[PDB]
Amino acid sequence: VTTFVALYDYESWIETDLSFKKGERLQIVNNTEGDWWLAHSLTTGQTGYIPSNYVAPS
Repeated sequence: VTTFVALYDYESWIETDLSFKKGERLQIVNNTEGDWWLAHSLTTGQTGYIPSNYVAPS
């Protein structure tokens, strides 16, 4: 539906976060409410929380 792209690298020490590379495609699992979103990587297949301000619709 709506695909998002990472705007910056994100590496987290919280293992339930999704870490990702600038340019990687991600998707939202729930909705766009909140500053932290449950997300899924379209490249690694992993699911985890991400900061909303690190991604944009592509």
